Amino acid sequence: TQLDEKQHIVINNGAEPQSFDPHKTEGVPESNVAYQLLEGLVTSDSEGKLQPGAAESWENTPDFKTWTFHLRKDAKWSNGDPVTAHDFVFAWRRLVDPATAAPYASYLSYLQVENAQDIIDGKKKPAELGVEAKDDYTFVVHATNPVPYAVSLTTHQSLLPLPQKVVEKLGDAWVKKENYVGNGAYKLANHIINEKIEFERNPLYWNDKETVINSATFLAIENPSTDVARYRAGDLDMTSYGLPPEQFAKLKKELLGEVYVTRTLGTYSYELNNKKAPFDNVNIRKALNLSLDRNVITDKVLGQGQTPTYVFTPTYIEEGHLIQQPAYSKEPMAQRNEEAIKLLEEAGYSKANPLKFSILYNTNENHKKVAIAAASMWKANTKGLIDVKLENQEWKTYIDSRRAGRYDVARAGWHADYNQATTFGNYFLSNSSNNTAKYANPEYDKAMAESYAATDAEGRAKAYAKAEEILGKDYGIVPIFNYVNPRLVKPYVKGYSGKDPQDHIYLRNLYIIK
Repeated sequence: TQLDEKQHIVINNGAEPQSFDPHKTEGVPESNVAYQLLEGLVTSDSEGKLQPGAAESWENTPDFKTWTFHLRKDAKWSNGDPVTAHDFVFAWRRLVDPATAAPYASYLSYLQVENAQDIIDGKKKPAELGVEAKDDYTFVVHATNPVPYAVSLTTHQSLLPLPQKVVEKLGDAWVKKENYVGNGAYKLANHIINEKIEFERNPLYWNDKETVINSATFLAIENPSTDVARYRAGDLDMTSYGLPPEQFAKLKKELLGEVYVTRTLGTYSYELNNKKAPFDNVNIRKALNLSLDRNVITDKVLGQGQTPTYVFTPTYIEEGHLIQQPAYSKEPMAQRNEEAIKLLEEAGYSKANPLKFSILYNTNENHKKVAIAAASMWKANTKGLIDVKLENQEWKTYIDSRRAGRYDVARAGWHADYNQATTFGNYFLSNSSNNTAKYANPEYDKAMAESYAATDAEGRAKAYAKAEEILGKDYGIVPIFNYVNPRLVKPYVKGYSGKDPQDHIYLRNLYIIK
């Protein structure tokens, strides 16, 4: 109706990102940046519905095994280089190349691309990956099993293209702000570590004509109450997706029309280090699960719409409907707690010699609050048999610690990469690059492997239900809740729906009104 003349926006991105290289990262802060600077084959509107990206058209064979993408013949990188199918081949090869050490190396195995797993395992060379430039503007993906959800998988940050000629010339130094070249709607204007990232329009973006926001700042505010205070002072326009539980009822009523709450495809858990004593003991992992009351966390600590869960996959995801919550979750807490105490005593713990460990979490007052509640319930519910310390680390360090296995128990959130159960299922494959729990059950792997041959939704859904049952019986992690994403958004910011199940923010989807 009435567009503002300025079109500037300030968004809390919540943390300093590990990297602006989409092959070196696996987190939300990092994808939020990468999604402004780069664009894959296909992208999303404000509600997460798929629309053309670098590919203007695409099709599949009826067996869902061959996917052909038609790239834009005149599209250019921000430096004027042509965007071609060779950039996609280059990037996707780099993702699976063991030498890249990519956290999301396994993603192309999830897409069942021919030879992706063998390349990840070092059995074949990256050039053997089953993707090709049939010509400069025709990118073809060959899958070994049917992947009817292939198009949605292509929207992930790990499958963004890279400027081959730049990256080959400059190596990993391509990522420096002076050198960064991309094909998204924006480019880096400035980066001050722990303070701000500044974006400006990429005028060579194929769809720059439809981009409205001229400039934006991403802040790196870790604590939700700091986020909210800055918002109230008018110094930022959209919070990150955490709000203080103590302010929440007040904010809803006082700032009516500004509090969004997106129901998202996400699970909050404590991940147990399955290879580090004593979490290699299933009996101890079971005790931890029995004695944690999820309702305390969702109803009393947070209370924002988060729902209790005892499984990893959100059961409301596409093809997740057959997954069952485990039986113990229907037992009284008193029965659960007695079982837990017996398991811990059987494992040699006492009030005098309690089970001692640290909860690792990324600095964030909401995570601290949940960790305090967890440590408090574990101690009290086991009559002193568990004694928990808290360890906060900066986001980057926290991610590094989880990946290096330098942890006992770690706060962990997984948000869907695509709206289908396997984005969760695939995480716990023994060979998954995403599996920082070091969970490994050949029967789990077989259940998921059998899913990928299935030709029907019911057949897939049944296999996923079996996988969750195996992971559940192994007590591999401690699932706690399914996310909502509470955010404050100024009334002058439009294009944020509150209905995107992955709650992406593309600057090119926003606009400021007067």
